Amino acid sequence: AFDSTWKVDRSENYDKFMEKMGVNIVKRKLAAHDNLKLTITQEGNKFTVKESSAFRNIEVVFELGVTFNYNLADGTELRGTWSLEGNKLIGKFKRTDNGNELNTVREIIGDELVQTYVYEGVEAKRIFKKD
Ligand SMILES: CN(C)c1cccc2c(S(=O)(=O)NCCCCCCCCCCC(=O)O)cccc12
Ligand SMILES: [Mg+2]
Repeated sequence: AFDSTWKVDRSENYDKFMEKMGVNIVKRKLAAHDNLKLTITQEGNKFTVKESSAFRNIEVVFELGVTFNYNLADGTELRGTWSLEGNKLIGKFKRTDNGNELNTVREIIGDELVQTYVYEGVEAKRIFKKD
């Protein structure tokens, strides 16, 4: 369902989201153009996600509901879990620097992967299409 290669198509309020997350105006400008590709593979509860962008090419492996660490592109550490809630992946992370929650949701709406992000009151969306 999520299992596919997804290339970002458009985003909503992502600049304010990034600015709230502490991203400087130079990397925000770049990020508007990051060309984020997610390649998601699922086996039962074990997921592999290859994130490719104009910043980096990494692979993140996680299990549903097993807390893991993930470094953002500026080296900010997140600690948290992904879960399945009905049809959605639910991400509950905290930054380990200030403990503030970064909550996120992946859902398929039609043929788009829609990822919502919420951080300190600011909500953004990134929408992906199949490659
Ligand atoms: C290169 N630099 C400096 C950056 C560019 C653009 C955005 C950046 C964000 S951000 O917070 O605004 N956007 C990224 C948020 C990702 C949060 C998702 C957490 C879920 C972990 C994903 C693991 C997986 O793929 O399953 C944070 C830190 C650095 C950023
Ligand atoms: Mg992401």
